[PDB]
Amino acid sequence: SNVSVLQQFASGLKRAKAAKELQHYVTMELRSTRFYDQLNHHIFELERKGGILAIASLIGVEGGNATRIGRFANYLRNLLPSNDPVVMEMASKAIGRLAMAGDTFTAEYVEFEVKRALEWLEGRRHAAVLVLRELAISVPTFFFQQVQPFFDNIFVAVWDPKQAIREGAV
Repeated sequence: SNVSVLQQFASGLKRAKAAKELQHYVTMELRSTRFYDQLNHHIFELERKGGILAIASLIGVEGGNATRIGRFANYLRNLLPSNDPVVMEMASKAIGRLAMAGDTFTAEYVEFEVKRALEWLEGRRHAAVLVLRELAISVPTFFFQQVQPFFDNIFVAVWDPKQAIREGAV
């Protein structure tokens, strides 16, 4: 059980990734937890696409209410610190999908992310706009708590000397 999952995670991390995620989601729903968490943490720490895909595939299938949300919050902030390549940008989508599950700590995570994104707002301002957009798309209600600070931060980031930074802010 755990041996197959560990082998599949490594192969997907390094259509192979899509096939592994689909098989893992079906196997997890049909059916241990500690082995999956350790394998996911190693993949996320190391690679980047496989770890986020495995977490996203496991999200909404295992049924984590608060325990899984808290663990993913620490990993979400790790990828937010650095604006990695376009392949690793899927981490924000996985975080947004998890935050849209409707958990008790989802509102707290959204509020914390919004405050963190305001400070970040070009490896910081551009990534914050994409992160804020992902949070806003998943939770439009939570994105209206502080819209005035976001508008002021977006205006300053839009004037930065870049090309794709303004596209994300717009």
